[PDB]
Order: sequence, then C-alpha cells, then structure tokens
Amino acid sequence: IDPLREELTLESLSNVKANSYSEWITQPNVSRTIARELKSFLLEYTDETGRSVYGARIRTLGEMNSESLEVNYRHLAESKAILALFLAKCPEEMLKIFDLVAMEATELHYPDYARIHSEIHVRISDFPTIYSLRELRESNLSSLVRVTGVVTRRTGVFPQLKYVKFNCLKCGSILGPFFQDSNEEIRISFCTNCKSKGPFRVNGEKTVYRNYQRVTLQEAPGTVPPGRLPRHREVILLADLVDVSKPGEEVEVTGIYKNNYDGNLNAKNGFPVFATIIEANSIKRREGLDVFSWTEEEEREFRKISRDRGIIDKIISSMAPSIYGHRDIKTAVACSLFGGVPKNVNGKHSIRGDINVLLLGDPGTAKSQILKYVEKTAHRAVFATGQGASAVGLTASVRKDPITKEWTLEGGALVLADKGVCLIDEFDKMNDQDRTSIHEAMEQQSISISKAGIVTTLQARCSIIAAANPNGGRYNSTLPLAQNVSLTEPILSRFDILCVVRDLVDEEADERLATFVVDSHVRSHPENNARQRRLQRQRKKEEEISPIPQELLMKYIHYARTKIYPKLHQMDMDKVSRVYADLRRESISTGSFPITVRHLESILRIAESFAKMRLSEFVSSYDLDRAIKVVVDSFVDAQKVSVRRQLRRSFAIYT
Amino acid sequence: LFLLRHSSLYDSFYYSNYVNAKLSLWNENGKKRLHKMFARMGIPLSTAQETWLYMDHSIKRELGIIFDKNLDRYGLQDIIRDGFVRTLGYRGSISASEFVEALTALLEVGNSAQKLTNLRKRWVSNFWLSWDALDDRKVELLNRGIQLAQDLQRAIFNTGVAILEKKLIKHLRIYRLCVLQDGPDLDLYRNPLTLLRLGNWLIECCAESEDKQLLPMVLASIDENTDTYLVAGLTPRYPRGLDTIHTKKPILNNFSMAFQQITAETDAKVRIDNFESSIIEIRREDLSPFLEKLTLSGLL
Ligand SMILES: Nc1ncnc2c1ncn2[C@@H]1O[C@H](COP(=O)(O)OP(=O)(O)OP(=O)(O)O)[C@@H](O)[C@H]1O
Ligand SMILES: [Mg+2]
Ligand SMILES: [Zn+2]
Repeated sequence: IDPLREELTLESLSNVKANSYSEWITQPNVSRTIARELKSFLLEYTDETGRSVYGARIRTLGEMNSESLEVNYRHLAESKAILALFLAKCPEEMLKIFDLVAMEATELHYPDYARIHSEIHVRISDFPTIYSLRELRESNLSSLVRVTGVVTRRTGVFPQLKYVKFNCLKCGSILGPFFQDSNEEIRISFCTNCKSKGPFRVNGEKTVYRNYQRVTLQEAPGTVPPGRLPRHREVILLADLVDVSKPGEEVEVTGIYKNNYDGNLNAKNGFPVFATIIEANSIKRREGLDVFSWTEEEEREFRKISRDRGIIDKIISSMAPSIYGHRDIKTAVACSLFGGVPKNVNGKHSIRGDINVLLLGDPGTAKSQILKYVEKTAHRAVFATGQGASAVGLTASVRKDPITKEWTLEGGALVLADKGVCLIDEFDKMNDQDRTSIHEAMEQQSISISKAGIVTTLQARCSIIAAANPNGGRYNSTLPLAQNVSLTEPILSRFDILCVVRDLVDEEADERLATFVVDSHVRSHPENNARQRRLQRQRKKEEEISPIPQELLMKYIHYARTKIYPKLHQMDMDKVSRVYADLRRESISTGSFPITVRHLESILRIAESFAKMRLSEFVSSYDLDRAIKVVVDSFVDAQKVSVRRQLRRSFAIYT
Repeated sequence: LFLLRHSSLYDSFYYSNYVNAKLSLWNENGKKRLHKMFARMGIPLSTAQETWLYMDHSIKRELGIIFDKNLDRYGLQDIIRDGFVRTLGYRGSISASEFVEALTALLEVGNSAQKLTNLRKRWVSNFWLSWDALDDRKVELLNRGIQLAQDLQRAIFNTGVAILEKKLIKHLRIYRLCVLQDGPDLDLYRNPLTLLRLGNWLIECCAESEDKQLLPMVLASIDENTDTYLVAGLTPRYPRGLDTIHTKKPILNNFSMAFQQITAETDAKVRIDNFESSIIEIRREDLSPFLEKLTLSGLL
C-alpha cells in the first residue's frame, strides 16, 4: 500500500509533531485526515431538529449560483475542536483544504456545478474572539482575527491576476504557473530553463483574473477612549466580496492579518518595519442581521393589525410615547415618516412624494428629542445640526483614488439619506449659503455638482424634518410667522405641515405634564433565561407607555413604504375644491400668505400617507377629511391672533 | 416549451403551461425549484437567460442529453416530444408549435353597436393580416407575430398569477366560477381566442393536475365600455401525457345545451351568435341571475 495514502485518526491530529502548525497541516497524511474530517463534519452535522444544516446551505448555494458557503465557527468547534483550533492558528492552509472539501461536497449535490463555478470559498461567520484596531499586535500576525470598525474609504473594482506566467529576455524562456498573493507581487531572481539572472517580463496572454478592491477600516468613534486618535487599517476584498459595503457603514471583518516588506516605510521611519493589511474572508453589517427585514409570517401579522378600526390612532399614539403632549407634532411626523407616492405623467410632469415638516416654538418643548427618535425609527436617516454643517458636506466631496489616481466624488448628507429622511436641528442657525444648498433638494429632488471636471447630477429624493426656534428666542403670538422666523418666503412655502409649538401656562396642563415627566423619569431608572426575563420586563414597560410595541412599528414603517402605494380611485373632488376655495377666500386678509396650489398638493400627499397607515390601496373619505383637518389647522395656527379669531370662526366643519 | 428557438431558455421554461402546472411557478417556491433544476442541469443562470441564437453552442448541442439525464427527478418527463421543424437556408429554424403560436398571436392582438361592429371588423382585418404571414415572402409579419405572442403570453401569465394568488376561483359541486372585474389587461380579454388562452392556462394549472376533480369551468371578463361579460364555457382535461382507457374517451362539452335552455327560459339579451356555443355575451346587470339559473339548471 502507498504510504502517502495512509490516514491518521482524529485524536492523533491533536498530538502535533512539527516545528509549527503550518508544517503539521501541510504534511500529506495530515492533509488527507483533515479533508476527511471536514467532509464528515459537513455531511453529518445536525441541529436540534436534526436537520442537516449544511446540506440545505449547499442546496441554497447552488440555487443562487453563489460561490460562498458560510460556515459557523461554533459548529466546527463543537464537532471537532482540534480542527477549529487549527483553523484559528493557521487560517490559510486550513481554508484551502476547506475550500477543496466544500467543492467536493457541492459537487455531491450538483454533479456538474464545476461548469458554473470552479472554486467555492468557505467563509467563517462567528469568530468568538473579537478584537479592535487598537489591540492588534505582532502576536496576531498570520491568524484569523475579527475586528469592528467603520468604512471611511473605498476604491473601484479591478481585475487582478490569479495565476501568472513569466518569461525571460536573454533566452526568451517562459516560466510556469504561479499563485499571486494579494499583498505582494511575484518576484523571480533566477530562471530555470536558461538558468540565468537576467531580466524577466510578464507574458502568457492566457490568464485567469479575479476581482480586487480595497477599503479603509477605521475604529468606531464611540469605542475610542476619551479623545484619542482612531486607528485605521486597509482591508483587501477579493472576488465575491467586492461591492459588499460602501462608505459610512459599521462592519465586522473576519480575515487573515498579514504583513509584508515595504521599502518606503523602512526608508521613512528608519527601522525595519513591515506594512500590515487584512485579507478579508467575510464581511457583516452591524438583533439578528436587520430589524427592518421581515418574514412571511410577520407579513400576516401586519395585515391582521391593519384591520383594526382605529389603527391610525394607535400608530400616532405609539409614536414618541415618552413625550406627553404635542399630538399635532406626532401626527405630522408620523405622516412624514410614512411618506407619499411620487407621481410622473408621461415623463413630462413630476410630483414629489416626500413630506416636509418644520417645527417651530418655545425653547423647552421636546423638539430635538422627537427628531432623535425618528432618526432611530426611520430606515435610512441622517442627522445634521445647523451649526455643524456645510454645503460641501451636504452635497458631495471629491477624493483621489489611490489606484487609478483619478478624481472620484463622494456622497453628501442628502445623498446618503435618499429614499429616507434628512433631519436638521437648529435650522435657523445655518448660514445663507447652506440654506440655499437645501432649496434644490427640497423641490428639485436632485443636487447638481461641478468640481474637478466631474460635472454630473445626483439623485436626492428625501423628506426633510427641520426644527428651529423663533427669531428673538420666543414666538410672539401677535405677529405673523413672517417676522417670527428669518427664513425667506420660498422655503417657508416649500414646507407642507408647519406645526407651531406654543409654551403657555395652565394649572391642569402643568399638573398633568409634571406627573407624566416624573413617572417617565422614575420608570427609566437604571436600577428599575435571564435575557428572556429582561426582554419580558422591557416589553411590560414598552406596552405600559405604547399600545403597539416599537419593534413591530419599525418593521411596519418599512413594509408600508415598500409594498403599498395607495392610489385615488374615485372620491368627491368637490369637497377639497370647496375647502381650497374657502381657504383662498379667507386668506386674502392682509398678513396671511396667499393659499397657493402647493397647499392643495400637500392635502393629497397627506391623504396618500394616511391611507398608507391602514395598508389600504383605496384612499377613503375619512383619510381625506383628516388630511384637510391637518392642513387647515397648520395654516390657521400660523396666522396672527386677530386673523386667528375670524379663521377659527369661519372654519368649523373641517376642524 | 414556449418559443424555445426565439427566446431564452429560462423564459421558455417560465412562460409554459405544462411546466408551470407541474411546478406551480406562480409562487416563489416554484421559482426556487426551477432555479435548483437549472443549477443541477449545469447550465449557469446568466447563460440560461441569453437569447437562443447567441447562447453558447456547446449547451445547444448537448441540450437533449442534459434534459434526458436531469428531468425525471422534477417530474417533467413528458416535455420531450417529436415535432416537425422547417428551416430555409441561412435563416433560423422554426417549429410547428411556434409558427402556430405566432399565427394565433397575429390573429388576436395584431393590427353601442358601433363599437361591436368596429371590434368585429378589426378582427376580420387581423384575419387577413395573419393570412399573408403564412407565406415565405413575409417573414417580417412572422417576426412581428412572434413578438406579439411573447407579449400576450407575458400578460396572460401575469393575469393568471394574480387570479391564482388572490384565490378568485370559487368551487361548486357542478362547476367552477372565475369572474374578472378589474385589472390593467382587461382590454385584451375581448377577443375569444385570448380568453380561451387564459382558460386553457387556468385549466392546466391545478384544475387538471394537483389532485383536483375535473369540473367544467366558467370564465367571464367584464368590459365597462360595453357593460357585458364575455362568458366562456370551458371543458376539463385529463392530465397531459397520461395514456389510459379513460383518457381515450373524449370529454364532451355540455355547456351549449344548458346555455341555450337558460337563455330560452329567461330574457337577458344573450348574444348566442359565435360559432363555438361555449362563448356568449351577457349584460352586466344580468350576470349573477344567469349564474344562479345555471346553478339551478343541473345540466352540465
Ligand atoms: N411634553 C413633554 N413631555 C416630556 N418631556 C418633555 C416635554 N416637553 C419637553 N420635555 C423635556 O424637555 C427637555 C427639553 O430638551 P429637548 O432636547 O427635548 O429640546 P430643547 O433643547 O428644549 O429644544 P430647542 O432646540 O427648541 O431648544 C427634554 O428633556 C424633554 O424631555
Ligand atoms: Mg435642540
Ligand atoms: Zn531564462
């Protein structure tokens, strides 16, 4: 029998006889034993239910024509601890053997899968040990490491040689195939055919390429100790991993921490220092994977809930329950969060579907906190403060690509929040130029850029919620909204709902507010399975202040914005036409901004959003009347007291 | 398969009556099963969606072997058949089924009492539009017919998916009812041939397979422009490609006599003038009374 074909046992693998782990693994017999054990683990692992997890995983992999078989580290550790230890200590060779074994297992289910893909990479999902960019040292070199950070850079996708074939210049001989390491280029200092130290060249037009990308991972600002510099590394993404993350994301990277010789670093620092980079093996975003994601089972729950007669009232009440009053704020912000249905007419007329809300009132009124809440609730939201913002950071910024050395263009705050919400706090404090930068996004729904010969137009379709305090520090109820705030008439017109907040004094209202605030403070004291018990008590409190759990609402918003697009089938136009005519009739009074058709458009937008609450594709009458109420109240409150009396008298049916 | 030689292989397996009936592609699980089948057969997904002419020639040559090897598992062993193929020099081949489909598509979608006359005369003109295409000097008409057939099949598949998902097919001991009252493609469902295409599509899926009893199906479609239902009485079908003594005996269609008797008893201005008695036109206000009378008739 061939000695090279003999295979050891499982226990013998633990007993290592070699200088290093890599030498032990590379031995033929140990390699065959490892391959056999990995195949057995893949083909015989079962969960609590007894289902073969990896059989189904491989079937799904084949279904999508994917070249990645995600493998759980915990399962490997539980099944064969020694193999997990070897994979942790020596990732490269273990991963190579695992890739071969996985390609055999996949071919077991799909015999001809080799035609679609020839290599199936194996990715480790949950590494128990998590590191940070600060604690990485020399001892971690050439081992699997899991780190957390935020992406702050990215380069384009390029093809990189996977197998090279050189040639000589003195004799012209052609060298054999090689493997191109992602970090260092192949170097040859002596031939084999002519056996001379002469120059060389790259030849063999027949080659197989692979995708290649590089990103810069930086430590999360929160994780950094007080006022210390963040630490950054460079991550290399090979085929099947490119374009898996974009700047401004929080990710977890599991890969091999490698190092290589760099002449520039040695020349600069003056000591023999080596450059280091992480060769990515798997990238994940940072319960589960995503709260916004829902399942078929959950979709049935939403339909049941929508059947509730007063679901809209529950949604409004369940929004910012920790805040006692300001029901008009809650209605407006919920309508903005749900959004409208953008409309196009033969490519000639475009109607925006976003809803903009401007918050204005006295200093202490729970304004910024509501914006902070909707930041969490909204799917894609960006929070910017008036003082800490600029047009360059609101439209785009230009960078230089380290690879192609050609200027690219970054994304701005508005761009990052497309199909989402753009929250602005301390809006009145922004400078004129920055406040002009937002005019375009408010109505044109697009931002135009001209820098470094990169003239282009970017897509920015996002709703804007702005909070500000009146000029002079307080809202004089006598004067109109024009003098109260320094914003110009155009921007003021562009806003749909204007929920003016007023802080008066009343004994009963103040008693109720004090009771609610004190109860909220006492309820949230830090002192007031174990994880399941904690979840249960948290749910008790959440239901205490919210008729609907927050977790359900977060998925509800996404589902409604995704799958439901209500449309106006038929409804008595004359009602809203009459309201519009009366608005114009009563708005001629001096000091009241004319009621332009922009209010009529907003009425329809709010009606569509309200119908979206019920998940009903028919905009009924009730929703339209409620939208009329919202718009009429918003307009009435903004006017002066003297005109307010007459406006309130005239409008009774609508309000 | 549907226009194998004039579309992509994936589309050929997708817009097919028999394939969908066997795999029930109208739900996501069916699409997953089709993807798994394609992956097992070894044909990539990108390659499978490439047009037939530009698709890699190796798979085109080995297709028969691949189908023989990997179709028993998924139950589509009746897909293989012998058919006539006619090809003129240097021009792509075309099978009899594809030619017939193109001709029918040209007949269907090619191009008070006044509207009825205009519709019938448009159909008469489409007859001649199809007549010319039957020659070798009018290949352009054939290509247009193939494109129109693709569009019509896509629309019918969408409508059938909607109907099956929303479960509009009510069941009765004697017959089954499917009444359409809304949709974006309701305009097309005025030509009897298109309505019969939809009826055949529905008959194959879950009405002839999936362990379901065989009952005549009454399918109707509204047209607000004239306020009437193009009611069609379809006959059931035994599972395709299942030779048996019962399969030999034809399934007679009894709709004609019951329809005539019901029309005679009542007065709803039923337009019994089509050569095929299975199709009539009933006023909108008199549909449900007629359906009740048909239920009480007990003659199907
Ligand atoms: N109705 C209310 N219910 C509960 N807490 C409230 C209410 N109104 C105000 N508060 C509290 O008032 C405090 C005010 O701070 P907040 O961040 O809400 O805004 P602010 O700083 O007053 O706003 P502005 O930007 O207008 O100056 C918060 O602690 C909020 O909890
Ligand atoms: Mg504030
Ligand atoms: Zn040489």
